[PDB]
Amino acid sequence: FVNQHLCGSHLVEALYLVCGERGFFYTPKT
Amino acid sequence: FVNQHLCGSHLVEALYLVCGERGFFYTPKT
Amino acid sequence: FVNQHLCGSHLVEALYLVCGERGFFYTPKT
Amino acid sequence: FVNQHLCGSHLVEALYLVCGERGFFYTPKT
Amino acid sequence: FVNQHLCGSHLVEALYLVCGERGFFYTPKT
Amino acid sequence: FVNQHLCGSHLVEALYLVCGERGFFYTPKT
Amino acid sequence: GIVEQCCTSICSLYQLENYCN
Amino acid sequence: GIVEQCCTSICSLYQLENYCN
Amino acid sequence: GIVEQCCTSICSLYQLENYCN
Amino acid sequence: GIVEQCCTSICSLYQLENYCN
Amino acid sequence: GIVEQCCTSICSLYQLENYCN
Amino acid sequence: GIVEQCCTSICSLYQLENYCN
Ligand SMILES: [Cl-]
Ligand SMILES: [Cl-]
Ligand SMILES: [Zn+2]
Ligand SMILES: [Zn+2]
Repeated sequence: FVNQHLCGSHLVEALYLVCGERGFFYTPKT
Repeated sequence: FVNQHLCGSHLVEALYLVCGERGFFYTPKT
Repeated sequence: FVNQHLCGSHLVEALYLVCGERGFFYTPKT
Repeated sequence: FVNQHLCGSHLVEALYLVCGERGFFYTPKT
Repeated sequence: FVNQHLCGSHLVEALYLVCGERGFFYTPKT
Repeated sequence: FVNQHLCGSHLVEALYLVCGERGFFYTPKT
Repeated sequence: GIVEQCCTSICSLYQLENYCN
Repeated sequence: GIVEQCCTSICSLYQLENYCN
Repeated sequence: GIVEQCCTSICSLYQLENYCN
Repeated sequence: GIVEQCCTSICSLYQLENYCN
Repeated sequence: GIVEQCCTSICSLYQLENYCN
Repeated sequence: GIVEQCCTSICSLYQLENYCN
């Protein structure tokens, strides 16, 4: 795999694809 | 606003929209 | 709900989720 | 170019692509 | 059709819609 | 990581993620 | 309308231009 | 859970706020 | 307008709601 | 091909790497 | 190339069509 | 954190994997 530059909703899409049925938590600063 | 079917990556995109800086958990197993 | 920073197609996605079956109109400047 | 099924948020994404600065209406009720 | 400003995954979405069943190749520099 | 169904524009979005600067081919006819 | 033409049935990008302003 | 409420069934944006932190 | 506001500044879902048909 | 492996069936991200250049 | 052109400048759908198989 | 890192710099899928439940 290659490194990623992900902003906004694109990060959330990547998390969705990486985690699948396990799901994930999305926790920005502030 | 409305009620609709939100599935897969579309569901997490909607959570991102609605939650934003609060962050969110996506936990399909429940 | 939280405030939004939406550019390009991301605005159109947000409109789609907000309006549902009512639909919407997308009208940029110029 | 091609003909394909475009539904939901994918349909409005396609309208954004095709129309751009012209803008567009998405009116599913008709 | 209108001209396009497409970065990142947005270019790949546009290629998908333009090419349909023919598919496409995505070939960035470097 | 996980195994899941990836279809349509979601499949090419995943290829973009996984391949990045390597680039990729999407060839549904095979 | 657009859903019938493009989702239920299939449509070209030129048909999609029918719904531009 | 969220999939049952929003994908299998239908949900409002307010219901989606239930899954914010 | 709304398209520029949401991108150059910020906008709310309540403001977006005004563009529904 | 890729549609059969990843859409019709299921695939891992490593399998998806099979279609990189 | 096309990936950079579309992002740093602009590109047309007709230019994109050249990258179909 | 990861949300800022991925946007202001770069991040790997392996780093993202740490945020799965
Ligand atoms: Cl973007
Ligand atoms: Cl879909
Ligand atoms: Zn984007
Ligand atoms: Zn989809």
